[PDB]
Amino acid sequence: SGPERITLAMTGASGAQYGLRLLDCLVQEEREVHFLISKAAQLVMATETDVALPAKPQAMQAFLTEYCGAAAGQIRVFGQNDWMAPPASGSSAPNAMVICPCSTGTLSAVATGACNNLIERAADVALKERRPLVLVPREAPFSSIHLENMLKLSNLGAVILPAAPGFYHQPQSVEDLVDFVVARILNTLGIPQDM
Amino acid sequence: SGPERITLAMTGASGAQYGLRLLDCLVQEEREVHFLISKAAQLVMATETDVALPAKPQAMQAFLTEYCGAAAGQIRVFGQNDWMAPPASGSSAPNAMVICPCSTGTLSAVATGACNNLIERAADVALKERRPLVLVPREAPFSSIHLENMLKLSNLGAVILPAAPGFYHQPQSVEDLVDFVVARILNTLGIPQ
Amino acid sequence: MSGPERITLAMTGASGAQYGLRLLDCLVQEEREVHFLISKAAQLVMATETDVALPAKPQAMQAFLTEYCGAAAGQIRVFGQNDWMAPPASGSSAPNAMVICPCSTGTLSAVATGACNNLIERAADVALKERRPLVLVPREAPFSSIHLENMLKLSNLGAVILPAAPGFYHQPQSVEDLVDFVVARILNTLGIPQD
Amino acid sequence: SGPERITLAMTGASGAQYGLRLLDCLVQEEREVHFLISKAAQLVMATETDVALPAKPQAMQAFLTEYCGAAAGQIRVFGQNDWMAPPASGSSAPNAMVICPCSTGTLSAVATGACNNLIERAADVALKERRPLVLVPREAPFSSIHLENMLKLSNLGAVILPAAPGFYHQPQSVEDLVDFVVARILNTLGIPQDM
Amino acid sequence: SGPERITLAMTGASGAQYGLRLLDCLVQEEREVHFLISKAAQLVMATETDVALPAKPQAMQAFLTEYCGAAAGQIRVFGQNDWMAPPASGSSAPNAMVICPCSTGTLSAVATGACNNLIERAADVALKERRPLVLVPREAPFSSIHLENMLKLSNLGAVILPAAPGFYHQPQSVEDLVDFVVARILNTLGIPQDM
Amino acid sequence: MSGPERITLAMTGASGAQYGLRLLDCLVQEEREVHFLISKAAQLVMATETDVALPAKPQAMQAFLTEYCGAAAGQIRVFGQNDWMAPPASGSSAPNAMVICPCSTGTLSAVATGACNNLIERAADVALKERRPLVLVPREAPFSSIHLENMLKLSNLGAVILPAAPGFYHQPQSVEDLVDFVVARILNTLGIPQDM
Amino acid sequence: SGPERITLAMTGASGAQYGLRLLDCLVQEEREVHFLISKAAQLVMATETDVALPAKPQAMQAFLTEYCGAAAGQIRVFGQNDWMAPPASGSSAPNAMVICPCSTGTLSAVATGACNNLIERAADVALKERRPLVLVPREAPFSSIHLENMLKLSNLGAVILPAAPGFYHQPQSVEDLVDFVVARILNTLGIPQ
Amino acid sequence: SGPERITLAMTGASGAQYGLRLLDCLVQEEREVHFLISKAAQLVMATETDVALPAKPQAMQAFLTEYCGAAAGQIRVFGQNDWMAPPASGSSAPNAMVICPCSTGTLSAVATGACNNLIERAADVALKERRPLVLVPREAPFSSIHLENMLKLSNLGAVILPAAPGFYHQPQSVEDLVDFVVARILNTLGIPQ
Ligand SMILES: CC(C)=CCC/C(C)=C/CN1c2cc(C)c(C)cc2N(C[C@H](O)[C@H](O)[C@H](O)COP(=O)(O)O)c2[nH]c(=O)[nH]c(=O)c21
Ligand SMILES: CC(C)=CCC/C(C)=C/CN1c2cc(C)c(C)cc2N(C[C@H](O)[C@H](O)[C@H](O)COP(=O)(O)O)c2[nH]c(=O)[nH]c(=O)c21
Ligand SMILES: CC(C)=CCC/C(C)=C\CN1c2cc(C)c(C)cc2N(C[C@H](O)[C@H](O)[C@H](O)COP(=O)(O)O)c2[nH]c(=O)[nH]c(=O)c21
Ligand SMILES: Cc1cc2nc3c(=O)[nH]c(=O)nc-3n(C[C@H](O)[C@H](O)[C@H](O)COP(=O)(O)O)c2cc1C
Ligand SMILES: Cc1cc2nc3c(=O)[nH]c(=O)nc-3n(C[C@H](O)[C@H](O)[C@H](O)COP(=O)(O)O)c2cc1C
Ligand SMILES: Cc1cc2nc3c(=O)[nH]c(=O)nc-3n(C[C@H](O)[C@H](O)[C@H](O)COP(=O)(O)O)c2cc1C
Ligand SMILES: Cc1cc2nc3c(=O)[nH]c(=O)nc-3n(C[C@H](O)[C@H](O)[C@H](O)COP(=O)(O)O)c2cc1C
Ligand SMILES: Cc1cc2nc3c(=O)[nH]c(=O)nc-3n(C[C@H](O)[C@H](O)[C@H](O)COP(=O)(O)O)c2cc1C
Ligand SMILES: CC(C)=CCC/C(C)=C/COP(=O)(O)O
Ligand SMILES: CC(C)=CCC/C(C)=C/COP(=O)(O)O
Ligand SMILES: CC(C)=CCC/C(C)=C/COP(=O)(O)O
Ligand SMILES: CC(C)=CCC/C(C)=C\COP(=O)(O)O
Ligand SMILES: CC(C)=CCC/C(C)=C\COP(=O)(O)O
Ligand code: NA
Ligand code: NA
Ligand code: NA
Ligand code: NA
Repeated sequence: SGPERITLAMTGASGAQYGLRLLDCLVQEEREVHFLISKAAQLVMATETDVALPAKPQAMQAFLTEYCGAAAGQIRVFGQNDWMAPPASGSSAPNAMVICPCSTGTLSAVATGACNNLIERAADVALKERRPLVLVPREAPFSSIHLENMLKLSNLGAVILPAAPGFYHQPQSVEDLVDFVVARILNTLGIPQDM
Repeated sequence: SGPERITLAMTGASGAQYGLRLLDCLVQEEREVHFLISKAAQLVMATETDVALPAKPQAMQAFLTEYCGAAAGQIRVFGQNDWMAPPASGSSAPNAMVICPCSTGTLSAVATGACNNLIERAADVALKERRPLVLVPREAPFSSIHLENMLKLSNLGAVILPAAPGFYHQPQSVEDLVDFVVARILNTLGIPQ
Repeated sequence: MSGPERITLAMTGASGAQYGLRLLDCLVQEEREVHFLISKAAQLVMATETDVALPAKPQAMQAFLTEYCGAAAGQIRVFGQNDWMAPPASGSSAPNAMVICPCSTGTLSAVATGACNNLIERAADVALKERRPLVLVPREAPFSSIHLENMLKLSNLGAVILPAAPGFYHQPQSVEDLVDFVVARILNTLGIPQD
Repeated sequence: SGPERITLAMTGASGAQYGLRLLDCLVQEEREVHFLISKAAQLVMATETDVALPAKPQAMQAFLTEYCGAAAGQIRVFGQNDWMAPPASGSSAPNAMVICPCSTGTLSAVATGACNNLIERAADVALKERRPLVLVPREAPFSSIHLENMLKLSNLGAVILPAAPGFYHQPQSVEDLVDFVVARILNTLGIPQDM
Repeated sequence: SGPERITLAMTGASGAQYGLRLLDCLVQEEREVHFLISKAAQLVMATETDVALPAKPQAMQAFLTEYCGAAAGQIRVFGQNDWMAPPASGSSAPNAMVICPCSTGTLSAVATGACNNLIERAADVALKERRPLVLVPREAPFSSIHLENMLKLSNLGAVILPAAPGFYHQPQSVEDLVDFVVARILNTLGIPQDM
Repeated sequence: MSGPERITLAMTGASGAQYGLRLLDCLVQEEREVHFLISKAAQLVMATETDVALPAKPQAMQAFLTEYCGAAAGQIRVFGQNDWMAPPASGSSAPNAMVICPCSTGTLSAVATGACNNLIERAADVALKERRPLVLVPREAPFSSIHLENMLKLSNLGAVILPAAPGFYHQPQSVEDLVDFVVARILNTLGIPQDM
Repeated sequence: SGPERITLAMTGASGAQYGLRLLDCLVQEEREVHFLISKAAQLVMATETDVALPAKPQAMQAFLTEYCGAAAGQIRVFGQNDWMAPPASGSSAPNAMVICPCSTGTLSAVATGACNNLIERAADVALKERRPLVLVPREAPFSSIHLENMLKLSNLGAVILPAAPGFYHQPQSVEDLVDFVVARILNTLGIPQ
Repeated sequence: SGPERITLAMTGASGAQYGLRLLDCLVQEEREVHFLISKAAQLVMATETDVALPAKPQAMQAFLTEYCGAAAGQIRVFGQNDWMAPPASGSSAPNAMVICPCSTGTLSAVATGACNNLIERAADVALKERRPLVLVPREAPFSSIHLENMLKLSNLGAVILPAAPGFYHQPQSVEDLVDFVVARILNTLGIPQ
């Protein structure tokens, strides 16, 4: 149930634990994850978390495999200019893509179709193939430029799922609020939530 | 610095801690608060927090005054159909209004101008007087209907400030994330801390 | 089983209560769980157009409809118009499909604007944000531009505008044949067999 | 009271009983009817009804006069390419036009101004002369293409009256539902109703 | 996997080899094909290929069955005015439709909802049923009218797949470029590309 | 002689490098001055799809392309992606026409929004503000609504959207026949003869 | 009177003298300036003026401090990828921003919200905080793409102040025409002369 | 090369030197110029320049002929209500038109089609005949009203060439900046320098 392969992209918005928690749940659900991360997102993760993420893909692939307890080849990391990567072509891309968190800059590039890196190209491919594309922005306030880009992508089928956790399950910690959004993302993708 | 009188409206979106914390900070900054709350918001607050507000405005005004340690007359509560309340007319309304949290239904009514209660009429008055109007929605995902209503109000001058706390100050508790959004609301209003 | 397991069926104050009752009956015989909602105006419509004595409060209404359709225990669930704890009010718990049959012009407007003033309008707002099937069955003549604009906007967002306009190419002999035509299209739109 | 000359066009939408019943009431109300019918509507009438309609206008005029009990010359039938017919020119056209039923193709042609036959040209003339134009579509569901065509024409003054009969007069027959829509059409035209 | 019944329409754009190759692949995948072809497309196939396609539907069905080695009844050909054909109604139409190649005229008619023939009506039905509709245009340059009609249909859920083959598999023949587009069509429909 | 004397030919990272190489060859045989631009992604596409070993640096690239097409001295001029002093970057010095072939969806987006992040996008922006012919040759399937919206906006402003969609009504026998079809349409759009 | 801290960004449009003259006037008005400059704007300044700025921010800060005679810490230069710089976040950014001159590319990125460097991110922050954002484009002719981006930013509150000096004070030198535009920028910001 | 006859209209925007310099270069390029000037532009020229322009057309034609050294009949001046003038009809109008400088009012009238004087009617004729129409506005800041009028006209084929001179040719005088804009107008029209 749900997509077997998911492209997980992390961009330079605040909330790196949303993406790390989502990656861990996708691994526990035994899904193949094509992991992409921007240069700004690597700076965010080093600023907000105690996760020492390696810079190059191969070292990053081995780190995240140990960090999540993933099986061999379950996590695949690709550089930001690796156009030969599966997510860059329609016939080879995973059946679903999540950008979590999604910076306002990546939200702008996906809305305009800039395709300046692998993350933006993979989102452009998901839209032209009409595959699930979930964007998780973190920004306050939302400008009209942010809202216009979100509305345009939402009108085209993309799911605008902001990092706005709810409080109606009486959260006790920061991780409870992170798990709220992550479960919302798995719910949108059609993947069970074994928290 | 900042508005002396603020209309604080709470509607039936999740995140009643945001509005309670914002009310407390406005009281600590010695601002006069015209407090409004919807029926659905009262149930949200009783569901998510330990605060069950008295229903009638006078008993609700005494509760919030004790809850926040406010001075006499600093917090003024008005019913949802009290059109004689200050926030309902342009000449008497407080010069700033915040809907925190702002449900998708209240976001709908403000965008269309429904004015079916005092909260929606007060937001309509704030727009026609071109006074600060801060909306704090809590919803995931945002549908195109939600985004269209936010974009229209954003284009008209309202500040769309979603309940999306940041993590770049390394929060350690739920209260740190609530304080993140409340601090952004006060900065939007021009109020210290 | 093919199609939605659980369906939110909302009846609003448009004429054509026979459409909603016949649809509820067919959904029960196809062994679907139905979360039944009804407005105050629709209760007055059913008392005016039909001889069905529908109880006013939910618990008595649930027992009446269970006996009316011959449903199993718990197959039909009735919720009040302000029951925000009902499953259809939240995305995580809502049924995976919703039908508003019949759909008044007032409910059509509220769903198009997102008013969320009752459980019916909030459930439709949830179905749109979760991108789940939302079928609207309006009954009105003529269609003003306000009606058509609200229908077009919801049609552009993925909702299915299925007006109560039965066809005659199966040579109907009774009013029930025309009622069954519209109900058959609703079940076909949802992906549910029709006998 | 009301227009004394009516252009009645039938196009290939289901519900030929609506058009035949409307023609019958217009004859009973002593109105002159300029009757037009498309090739697809002739196939619909033969499929849905037991009415054996002749193919070309002169025989069709004598049949409809006998079928409706009309006076001599009360009904005038014109071919689909008779550009010399009154409804094709502004000075000579009847000052009211009804397309009942109105197919999605005719609804599209009127909205775009195709003027490919006498029916579409007559509707184009009615719009440029600011004369009443009533369109009775029969389709379910309404696509966004259908709704935008209806919205554009309704914004221009045309009346979009879908074949959506009401049930608040407690109908007991198919003919009761047909008379509901016909009565609304006459009500829109300002013509009295008399069952 | 994928739809079992396909409506394959060929219109008067250049690239008849695309449609013939797609028909052959759909047959090899054991899919039932409802084949439609316009008069202009018949002239295109006679001009670009040496396939002698019979004009009448019954002889065309026997030819295409022998041309692709299809089973009995696997290919069903319907005339351009056969409104009784399955693709003309929502209840009976195949669950997916492809127009390959798609003329600028057919692209125009589908965008406006002209429904002047079976091909245009079947596409209009696919849109109101929200079933897959893949359009394969062949035109250069694309005018603003072409792009506006493509954008409107793409915004409604139709897949605009232009006959623009890629070269990144290093093609050696014209057939390699034809297979590139056909493979993209099958992948869009969710059908394997074993062949 | 008819048509523009100087043409800016830009190749971006869309599939179909044979289209641009064939167009450059035809413009050279028609004795046109070509200001050749190429993106880093297009250099990867050419190395992947063709057996053409294109040098990376501009001056070594200009010598290779001059010998590849048999051009005269100075007929082909190659400029780096950040060479803002290049003629195509300014309205007074830019060539009379510009062709982006092939045109990636990213370059199509940057021209539609006016990003001007490299010389190719800046040259296209200059061609639009001077109202000079701008031909875009996209290669993508399917076309998303984002692609179509960017194409419609540029087409509405005067740019020629010429997709890499070759026709079959001349009964082609090879891949190059289909490549020559698209190139001939580009030359017809520019007003240049096609005695290829 | 006027903002005490201003973000001054220079992008690769012609007219580097406008930004240098504006930076000088802001320094003489005792304002704190968060100076940002693009790679292309450095090439423009070296082409049109006698000023070739040191590339790194620290050496550029000392050069501009000596060039304008600024006090210690009055001018602060930040790199194009310094996301920790004050202008990149709403709570810490200066309350006014000027992009002078403003390239057609930066005008494009601010209109779409590209946020690809610190300059474009700072302008995006200024718009979401509803703070003064002044864009000074230099281009001729204006294409419809340029005008569409300017109209969108103008409709959102940004001030489109093109480098189009007037002649009604009868200028006698290039410096008089530069001072015309700089005077209008300061008047737009509420800063005297 | 380029149009043989050009309609040159001067309206009440600042920058009369642009129009006078453009008229001079069109004469040196042996072009026939149909010169039009608004009453507001006559006041701008008297304010910004030392050029004593006569008020009525025939004396204005003789002055401009001697000011530019034009041949006999090369410059033809027409009044603001001379509807029989060549530029007022499509069959008789010159092949190209330039409004330099272009006031915001004339920009508005051309965008709406007011045709209240010969200048506005001539621009309306140029658009309906699809002939080159160059507008040179001088205004700062550009309001959204100005930008919307410019965008509509540019979408219709008109060239919006603002009086924004560049500095990349290192100008040494006001005349160098004037010559920059004039050179771009001539290059837009297809006329050499
Ligand atoms: C003292 C501290 C820690 C201060 C932090 C101040 C800010 C800006 C906080 C919020 N925050 C943020 C935090 C941090 C640590 C960094 C490095 C960057 C951001 N940015 C800016 C983007 O990265 C920038 O726009 C890239 O250009 C995107 O590139 P890409 O799309 O990833 O390729 C951002 N963006 C967005 O949208 N929402 C956001 O909350 C933030
Ligand atoms: C086995 C059976 C009974 C099959 C019938 C299946 C269908 C499609 C039923 C509904 N139905 C219908 C019925 C019949 C009998 C025919 C011949 C045609 C239609 N069509 C198609 C149009 O005629 C077509 O689109 C012409 O091209 C319009 O031409 P024109 O405007 O009249 O000139 C239609 N259209 C529309 O809108 N609503 C509608 O309910 C129907
Ligand atoms: C413990 C459980 C199971 C709780 C259910 C949680 C649900 C259903 C959603 C979260 N949540 C929410 C929580 C609770 C407790 C209640 C009572 C209501 C809401 N609603 C619905 C609105 O109140 C409704 O739409 C009123 O009609 C608005 O009226 P008003 O504008 O205030 O006057 C809501 N709305 C919105 O936007 N974002 C939101 O997160 C929520
Ligand atoms: C007997 C009866 C028949 C009605 N018929 C219609 C109808 O056909 N269509 C419609 O839109 N409204 C109809 N209405 C009016 C609606 O009920 C009314 O607008 C109401 O406000 C709808 O509220 P709801 O959307 O909560 O049901 C009818 C009302 C009654 C009592
Ligand atoms: C040999 C031939 C090739 C054609 N090529 C194209 C083409 O590539 N694209 C296109 O849009 N039309 C092309 N046309 C024109 C269309 O056939 C024409 O517009 C026709 O009206 C389409 O009708 P249809 O949509 O019913 O097929 C071609 C026609 C012929 C005879
Ligand atoms: C071998 C290869 C083939 C590609 N095919 C296409 C294509 O057909 N269309 C497209 O838009 N992009 C294609 N891409 C992706 C683009 O190169 C990518 O979007 C890049 O960002 C474009 O940058 P540019 O516009 O500067 O060339 C391809 C890339 C590679 C390496
Ligand atoms: C000397 C020089 C002068 C330039 N003049 C202009 C100009 O007047 N207007 C403009 O929009 N771009 C001009 N450009 C081009 C821009 O620098 C180029 O588009 C660049 O990508 C802008 O990058 P930025 O927005 O990061 O500064 C000029 C470039 C150079 C090197
Ligand atoms: C000395 C002077 C300078 C002016 N400067 C400008 C200017 O720079 N831009 C502008 O749009 N209008 C300017 N105006 C105002 C216009 O002249 C005024 O709007 C007038 O109505 C324009 O009329 P016209 O379009 O018929 O010339 C100026 C006026 C005067 C007298
Ligand atoms: C004590 C009284 C009479 C109060 C008046 C109440 C209202 C809503 C006045 C309208 O105010 P406005 O004109 O819309 O701003
Ligand atoms: C011999 C005659 C009377 C021919 C008239 C036929 C038509 C359709 C004229 C156009 O009429 P209009 O000007 O568009 O209203
Ligand atoms: C020293 C040199 C060659 C400077 C030219 C640099 C540029 C790109 C000028 C822009 O020109 P434009 O006015 O925008 O058309
Ligand atoms: C041999 C390889 C790795 C080719 C990669 C192809 C790419 C990057 C895009 C084409 O894919 P699409 O046609 O746009 O879906
Ligand atoms: C007697 C004469 C020559 C009068 C001049 C004609 C005018 C002023 C406009 C007609 O011109 P147009 O038809 O609109 O292009
Ligand atoms: Na790019
Ligand atoms: Na409400
Ligand atoms: Na038709
Ligand atoms: Na840029």
